[PDB]
Amino acid sequence: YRYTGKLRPHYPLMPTRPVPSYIQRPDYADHPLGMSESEQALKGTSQIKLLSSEDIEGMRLVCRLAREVLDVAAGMIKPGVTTEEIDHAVHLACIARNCYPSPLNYYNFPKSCCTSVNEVICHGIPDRRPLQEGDIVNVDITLYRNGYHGDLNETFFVGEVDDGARKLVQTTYECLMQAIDAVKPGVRYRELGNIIQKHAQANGFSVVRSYCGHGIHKLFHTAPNVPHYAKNKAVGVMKSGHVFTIEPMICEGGWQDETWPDGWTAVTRDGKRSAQFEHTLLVTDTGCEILTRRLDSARPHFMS
Ligand SMILES: CCCC(CCC)[C@H](N)P(=O)(O)O
Ligand SMILES: [Co+2]
Ligand SMILES: [Co+2]
Repeated sequence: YRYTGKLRPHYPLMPTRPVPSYIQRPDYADHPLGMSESEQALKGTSQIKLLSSEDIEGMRLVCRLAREVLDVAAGMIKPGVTTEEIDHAVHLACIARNCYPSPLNYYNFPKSCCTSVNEVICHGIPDRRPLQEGDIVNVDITLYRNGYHGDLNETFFVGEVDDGARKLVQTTYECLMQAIDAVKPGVRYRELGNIIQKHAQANGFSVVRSYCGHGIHKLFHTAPNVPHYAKNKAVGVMKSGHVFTIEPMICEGGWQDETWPDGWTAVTRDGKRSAQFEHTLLVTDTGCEILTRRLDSARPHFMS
């Protein structure tokens, strides 16, 4: 395998971290290939759940806890810390909140969160590499509590980064907030990609195509599929009570992606950097509630 960039995996990994049995587990947790029967049963559906009041409550809760966990990870980012060390802390932080780390054994993913450095677009596996000055690192958290998943990510700066890293991460965050700001009943899920690409392109960046935002609630990934690029053919119209993510991945170079032989780690084919931000959103009568919002600050961690 020819690596697209300078990054390499740093194995071996620490043995699988156990989750105490008193933590409620999603269905895939103990499937041998980490497949989710509830997802399998609904695969290919276009129908979007309308959440009940109790659902909304469970989504608010798990998304607030997920935010707390991301905030733990953010506080650890600095040169020298390994992504594996972040994942350990995250795993403990989930358990400490009576939650299961959704990524863990999701389709056999080996860790409890995704850590994506520089040219990793998404789904990077926490490993023994210490973060280096000038890196950008995204940590993507999902927790599972009482039958509900809550999903968010942020890109972070490791020490001083260069002007291109600043611009990439700022622009990515802007893309996200501009898409969120359009969300309300009656808007077509496909329009979000128009808004994202218009902003990325204005700033000299491309938009990943192979990964999309998604519905989330009792299932980790379900309807709707939400592409982040212009003129896509997503199906569906936003309605009050819909819950989904928007998670644009934006790149310095070209948009094309490939996967490492680990089956997960998605990288730019050109080996240039990519950044991402993600929130879980609930469509309300008037607009949208950002379930995974930071509560103790108006801003993401990279600004502050
Ligand atoms: C280990 C998996 C975790 C992953 C989804 C996997 C398909 C992310 N939270 P995503 O939905 O890409 O934001
Ligand atoms: Co995520
Ligand atoms: Co997601």
